[PDB]
Amino acid sequence: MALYGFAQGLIQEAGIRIKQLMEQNLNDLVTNVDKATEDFIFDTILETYPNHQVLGEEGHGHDIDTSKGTVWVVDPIDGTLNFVHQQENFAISIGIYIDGKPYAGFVYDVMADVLYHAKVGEGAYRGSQPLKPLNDSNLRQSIIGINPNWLTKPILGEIFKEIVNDSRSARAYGSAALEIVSVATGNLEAYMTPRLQPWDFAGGLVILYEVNGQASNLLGEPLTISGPNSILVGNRGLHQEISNDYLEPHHDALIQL
Amino acid sequence: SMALYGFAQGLIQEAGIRIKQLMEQNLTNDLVTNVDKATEDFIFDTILETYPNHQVLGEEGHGHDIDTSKGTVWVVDPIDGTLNFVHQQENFAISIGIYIDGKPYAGFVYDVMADVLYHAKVGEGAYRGSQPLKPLNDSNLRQSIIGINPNWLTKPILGEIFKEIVNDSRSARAYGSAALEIVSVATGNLEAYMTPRLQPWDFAGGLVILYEVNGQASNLLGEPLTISGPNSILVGNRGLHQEISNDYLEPHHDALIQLHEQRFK
Amino acid sequence: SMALYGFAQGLIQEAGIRIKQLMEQNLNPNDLVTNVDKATEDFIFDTILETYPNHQVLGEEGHGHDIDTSKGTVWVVDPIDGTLNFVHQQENFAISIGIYIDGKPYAGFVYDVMADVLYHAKVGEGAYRGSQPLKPLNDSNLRQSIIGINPNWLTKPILGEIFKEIVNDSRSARAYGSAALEIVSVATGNLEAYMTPRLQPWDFAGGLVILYEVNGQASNLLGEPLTISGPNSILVGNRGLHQEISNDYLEPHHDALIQL
Amino acid sequence: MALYGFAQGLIQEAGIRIKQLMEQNLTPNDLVTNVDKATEDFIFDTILETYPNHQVLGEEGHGHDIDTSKGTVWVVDPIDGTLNFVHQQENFAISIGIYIDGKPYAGFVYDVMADVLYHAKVGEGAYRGSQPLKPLNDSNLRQSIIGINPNWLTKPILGEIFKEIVNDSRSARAYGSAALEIVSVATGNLEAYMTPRLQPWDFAGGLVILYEVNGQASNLLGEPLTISGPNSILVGNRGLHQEISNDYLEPHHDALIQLHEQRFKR
Repeated sequence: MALYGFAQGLIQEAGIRIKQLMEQNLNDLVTNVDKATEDFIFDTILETYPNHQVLGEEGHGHDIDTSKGTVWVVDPIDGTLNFVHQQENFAISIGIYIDGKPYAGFVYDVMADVLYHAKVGEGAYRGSQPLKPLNDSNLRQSIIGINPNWLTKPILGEIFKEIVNDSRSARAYGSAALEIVSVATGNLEAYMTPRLQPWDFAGGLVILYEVNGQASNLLGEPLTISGPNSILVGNRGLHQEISNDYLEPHHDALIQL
Repeated sequence: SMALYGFAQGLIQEAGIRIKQLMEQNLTNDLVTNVDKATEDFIFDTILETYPNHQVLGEEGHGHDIDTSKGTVWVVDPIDGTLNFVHQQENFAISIGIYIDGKPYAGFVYDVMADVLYHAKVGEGAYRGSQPLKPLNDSNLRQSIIGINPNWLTKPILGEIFKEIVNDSRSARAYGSAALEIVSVATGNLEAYMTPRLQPWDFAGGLVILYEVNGQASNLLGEPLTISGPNSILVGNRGLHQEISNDYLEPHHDALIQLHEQRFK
Repeated sequence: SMALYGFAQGLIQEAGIRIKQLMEQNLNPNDLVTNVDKATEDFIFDTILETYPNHQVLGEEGHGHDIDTSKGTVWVVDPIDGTLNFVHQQENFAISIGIYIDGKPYAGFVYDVMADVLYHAKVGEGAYRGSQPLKPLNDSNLRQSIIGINPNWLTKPILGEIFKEIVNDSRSARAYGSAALEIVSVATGNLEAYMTPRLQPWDFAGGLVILYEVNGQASNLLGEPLTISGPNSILVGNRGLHQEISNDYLEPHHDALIQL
Repeated sequence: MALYGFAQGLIQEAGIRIKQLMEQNLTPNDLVTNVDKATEDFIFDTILETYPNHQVLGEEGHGHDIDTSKGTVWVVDPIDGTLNFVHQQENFAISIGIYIDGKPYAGFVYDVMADVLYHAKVGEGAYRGSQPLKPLNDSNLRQSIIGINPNWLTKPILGEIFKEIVNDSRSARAYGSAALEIVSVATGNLEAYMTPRLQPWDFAGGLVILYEVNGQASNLLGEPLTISGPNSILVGNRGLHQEISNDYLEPHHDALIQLHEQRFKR
């Protein structure tokens, strides 16, 4: 219980620190702020909990057997390009796991000052408001998040062609944690990418699970924090439609990758 | 001088509250149809009253066959981004452009849920609320972020042209309200935005805002946008605009013209 | 029907941008405010008159001092309510506009120029802070109420004694230097009441409509209705404490008060 | 400068916790009460956890009995403006002043709902967010706007003294957060501010800021304000501070001494 309180406090403080850094005005910046903020999160975690492991975008973590003890998986800036170009629409993602099992997840939209957070088996929240469980949708009646940049790619362009076609429309926001959360809130019916690192899904994942969401990789396998993977989330009915209807006919090509 | 601009400004704002009343009421997707219709009727009726001499070109079936070149013309989309409205209950905008004698005069795009109004008058600056907007600077495609629905890279002939540009861009986004995507360029939030098909009521408001920040608009053939009919759209900071149109679009002028004639009539 | 309401809303926002434009271009503090005030009224007045040449304008700066205010559409405007604030703080001042049709309230607007916040309502249609509806007021006891009243009124012959009780008794007091915003403070629930012995139509006309929409109550200090006929005293609050201040704090000074 | 940033970060984090607690309640003088306790406890615990040899003097009872001239002392008010918090849900401020060996060092007051942080380190100027504040110019009382709660004008003897100066001034305002009001003097929004009673937690932050833009502060008897006790307050730009003190207050020295003793002895 104190763990959760400590982490929320941390992520908020991480927030203040990023906004402080964005002056500055009084591309090198993004990577500095990324390094500075991860050092801060990693340093604060060890200062109260030196038995915990931090798996970080900035090169903290390191073969960490992610199955043992308490593990923080953090991206102080999920949405690097948004940050450089829009100065907004990025998030700190933190997911906390214990004994290889998810415990809490936070994704915090720094500039909008919205924190999405969830504890396992206790519901998902936008600030103080509960998120409602997702309902099944039909793909044709569904909005999917997917970056236009993935359709340009050699193979893969072909494998996503159908799913973009039948879906109702498509969006792309450029921060994987927030898109994952967007599904949790029902603002997208599905989101997918061929490659994501665990620090960009660990937070989002736990939140989605609380609203009855559904996570896999493009081949239907479970997602774990042991490595990068492809992404297909969520909403039972429609995850089931995308995978195996549009996806298992490309089972072969996916596996080269 | 400012009377009409002032009037449009307050009208769109009121239209915003009413849309939110209608959403708030619903609990007490036929909803989107009804709210679209109710919003346009409100907007239409209110113009009719102060300005019986104007014409309304509307998304919802007002002004179907009118001559946009004659007199003053409000070109309105009560809900630009219907899909976002149904699914996300946000990220949609009332869009209004006003033209006189065929030429741009004033634009408004109102992000209803943010309560944020972007607006401009020709020659007079663009605005976010009452904050002036600030002119754009050139960006290179290679260091640019561009709005373009994924769907379009899926189409015959068009899809291939679009992915040279996507390939080459720094990355791509898509938000689902043309009018907001245009403002995003107006804003520096996006460096360019493209689509092969948009209606006048969807670029008319945003276009005036974009031009006031020294931005640039054209169809995919590089021809000026007018309200006389639907079109393709390229908007961006100047050149970047030049770059897309000139290295990526122009070498397919003939194919794109074919596409343009196959689409419009 | 919202046509005129819309026109007013846009106009007040536009008048606001012009105010800030005049302020930013100082590339004398009393001269600035006097210029801005004139130019600003002129600007509202011109714009009303070219869509509505039959409407009348009652302005702080001297438009319509000759008029019957109870005939047709009458706009009652103060381009800078809070002039001292404008000079001394460059903020906390409002454009106030109230519209009347045939002597009855129609729409009110107060626009806090520097905060970019516009309070507005049309009779029967609710009050709003931007796009946000204001909640209806609840009654409060005076002992638990914060009231707005300038300290200056306490220093004055006859006046000091008549307000003494009301300030001793209420929970605490505030003063902001703009009657139109203070009336809006009562409508938003930031103050429970506000009072002043003297004020012009252009300063309460906007606020009054906003406040009437949240079910507040306005009179002069003698409990008489408030018109745009001319200057009057003001007491505004939620119903209950307006009833409390009027009845057992203000009526015992009925005599007196009546000057003038 | 590490202690300065630490304090800057902490005060802001404190604001997040207050807003968070406010937001929850939308799902009760008891609100202000719990929030006051919670925020001070957060502030206090965070200070001691990094600097255990420091001391905290606090509105909520931390450090009752403290030699404020010894070592590093934080003087904090989590909600300056409890009435405004209860009634307006805004116009309140966290106030932190930091002193080392009884000398001022740093002052923070943070308008939580406006997200505007007023700060100053000693000898480094005052700031509203990241904009520097200009030194104050002298003004006459006649061309001045002073801050003063209407309630003081009705107090036996004090009323008559204050009436003289309100009457004479251009006009009066009253905002109901002394910390914010002191800062209003620092930004030139009010030429002057006065009140017969304040606690150190409410002026300690303000004073540093005021001091950086050249204002001066004293109590109603012209004595200097320290953090060792509550006091009455007069702050303003130099000129009219001298004018109000020497012309309107001073001729009632004896009356004011009596009031001061009645209120603050022993």
